[PDB]
Amino acid sequence: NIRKIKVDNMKVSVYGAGNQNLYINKLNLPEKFGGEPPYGGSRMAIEFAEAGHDVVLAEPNKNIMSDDLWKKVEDAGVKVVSDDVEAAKHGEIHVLFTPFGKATFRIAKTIIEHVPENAVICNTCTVSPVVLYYSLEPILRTKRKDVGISSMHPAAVPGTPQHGHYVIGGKTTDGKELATEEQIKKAVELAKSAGKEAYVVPADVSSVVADMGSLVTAVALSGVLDYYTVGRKIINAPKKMIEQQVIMTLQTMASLVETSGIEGMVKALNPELLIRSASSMKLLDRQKDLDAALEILQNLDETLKAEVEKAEIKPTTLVAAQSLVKEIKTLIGGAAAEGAIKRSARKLFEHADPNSSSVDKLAAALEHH
Amino acid sequence: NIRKIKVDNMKVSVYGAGNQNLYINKLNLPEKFGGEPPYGGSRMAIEFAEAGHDVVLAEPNKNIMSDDLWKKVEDAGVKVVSDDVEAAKHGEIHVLFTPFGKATFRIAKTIIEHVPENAVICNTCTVSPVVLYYSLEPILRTKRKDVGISSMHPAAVPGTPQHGHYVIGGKTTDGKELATEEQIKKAVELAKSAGKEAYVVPADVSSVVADMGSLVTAVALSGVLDYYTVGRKIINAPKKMIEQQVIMTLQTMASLVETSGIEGMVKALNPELLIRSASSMKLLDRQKDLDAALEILQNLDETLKAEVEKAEIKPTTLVAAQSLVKEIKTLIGGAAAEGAIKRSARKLFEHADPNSSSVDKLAAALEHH
Ligand SMILES: [Cl-]
Ligand SMILES: [Cl-]
Ligand SMILES: [Mg+2]
Ligand SMILES: [Mg+2]
Ligand code: NA
Ligand code: NA
Repeated sequence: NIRKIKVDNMKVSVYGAGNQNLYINKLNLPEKFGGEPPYGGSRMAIEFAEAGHDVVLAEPNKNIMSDDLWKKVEDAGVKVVSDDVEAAKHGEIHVLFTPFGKATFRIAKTIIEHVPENAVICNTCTVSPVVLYYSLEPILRTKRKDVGISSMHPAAVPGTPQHGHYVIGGKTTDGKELATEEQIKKAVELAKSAGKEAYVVPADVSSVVADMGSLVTAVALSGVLDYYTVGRKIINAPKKMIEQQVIMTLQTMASLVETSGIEGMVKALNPELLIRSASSMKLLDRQKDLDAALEILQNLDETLKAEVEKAEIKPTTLVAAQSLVKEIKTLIGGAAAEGAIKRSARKLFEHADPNSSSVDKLAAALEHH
Repeated sequence: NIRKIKVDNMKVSVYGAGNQNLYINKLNLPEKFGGEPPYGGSRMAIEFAEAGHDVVLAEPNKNIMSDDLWKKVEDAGVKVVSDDVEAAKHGEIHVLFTPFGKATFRIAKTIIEHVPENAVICNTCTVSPVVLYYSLEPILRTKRKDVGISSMHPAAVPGTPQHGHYVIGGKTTDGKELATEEQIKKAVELAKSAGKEAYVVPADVSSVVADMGSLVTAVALSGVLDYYTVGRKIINAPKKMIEQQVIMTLQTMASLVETSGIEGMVKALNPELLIRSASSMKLLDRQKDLDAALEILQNLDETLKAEVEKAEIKPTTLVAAQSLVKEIKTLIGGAAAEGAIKRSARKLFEHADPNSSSVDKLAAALEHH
């Protein structure tokens, strides 16, 4: 353990101290969840320095944290810098605890130019590893073939008792390696050296189980498993029938949200009807997920009916996504198909809109002359 | 009400008496849910005859119900026949309480040839209205432009107290009319005349809220609404961010099931990790859906780990379906795009495999000579 850490002790660079006002004031984590500030990136840095690593924390904004919190960071042995280039030249592992949007991609492009050989660039919850890879792909493929992309996603707020793990993005479900095994193993080593359980998951799936949306994934998964058990044990429906129903429902809901938002999706799937319909699926003594859902739909039903009749169901073409991917790959086949897929994959995983806001364009024009 | 029924009293044809052994013995509905046999199609026929309509029930298999149950049907005033053609020539509304697979499409093709002018053909849970329309489309477009497609989906087992409603398929989310307003209004009239609440929903969505999969839809919907409320009230995340997370999660889960089944999907989305990750989303005093899900995942976790390591994550290309539909419509655009979409829509909604089983081909070859 300690003897092993000495052999594998490495240089680590964390980018982004974490928005402490968000953690302490808006979320009130010390009272709601536990622990003590700082939280986030600066906390990950403290934990890695506490584990014996040479940690550099790159934060350009000194006012994001009070001076007392900064001392906690400095007292841990973390070297704070304001220049990303200084931190890029340092680590062999770079954790992006950076803001949603342009900032994460801008910093990733700045560091890939100065990272040491075989370094790995790790995302957190503000970006998907797939989208991070797509943005650095031209450099990764030609200039830096040695650089790897993975995750060091806390899937929790570092500094809270809930943070006892890390999600590390591995080979994708489409069989694509964004990083070498050695680089992924080094990410696992870093995680475990800070007393955190290391979870290596397909990179494309990491966001789905690590981000705030994991709430929807957990709930929906329990519904799928409840239905799967009822379907096979009580209904004795064939597995392919149960699978067809699961895909049909989950895919319809995603696509309605995609075109018409949550409100429009609720307008298409009537909660009142769903309560009545799903009630004939109460076939077991304990279906706590179904009972909880029906009461939630029932309680929210009166309030929902108001805004949903204001909502609009925008044109939706409900299709089975993988089946449609397979068809374009045979109808079109090649590079044209690759582009249409990469763009649809990016639309699914992009956390922030890549295009500049109307104000940004107007502000730039105001300062033009 | 009664005076109104006399003006709108109409001829009704129900196809399929309902598998009584399933309802009474395998499901034991009299004791588990309530009511008295018969259930299903023959019950829908009784209720429609009880409402004053001239009902014909077409059932080729007399042994599907005991003689006492048949008397209940005959005593209601329902004319039982064994020839579908005799019932097709009768009603102006045809309800398909037929078996999963080939049988439903075969009967629908037999009746469209003899249905009276302006008749409407209604599906139940064994077929999707979209797939039913696709199978009769060449005849509907050329010979019978007057015929309409809709649903008379009980979204419950007729004969149980839970059956107090009907889902009637209306214009699709893609803005397509499978039936005229008058035909849909007649379906609503038939439903309401039997004391049932009429729910008109987009035809493509009807299965998602009416079928056994409504269990998954209800649960997942409560998870989405829980996350939506937490996201906006506690996290104060923008709506587009909440929407992105909802789509990303629901679409990933559907696609994993599509390529790798439930087991493979559970192998990709680690339940143990999800429990830990989703626990940092317990931001409100009451989140009964999340708490129920975490205990279900926790209880099922030990059992799942056994078969999931046996499971395989088959190649999956995660993309946002609607975004990918929009791209093929501009890259390809025309008829080629229509075909690829109609086929992907059919794969999503088809309840049974359209292709003949290996045994069927082998049996046919055995009786060839
Ligand atoms: Cl230098
Ligand atoms: Cl005749
Ligand atoms: Mg919305
Ligand atoms: Mg399976
Ligand atoms: Na930079
Ligand atoms: Na027939």
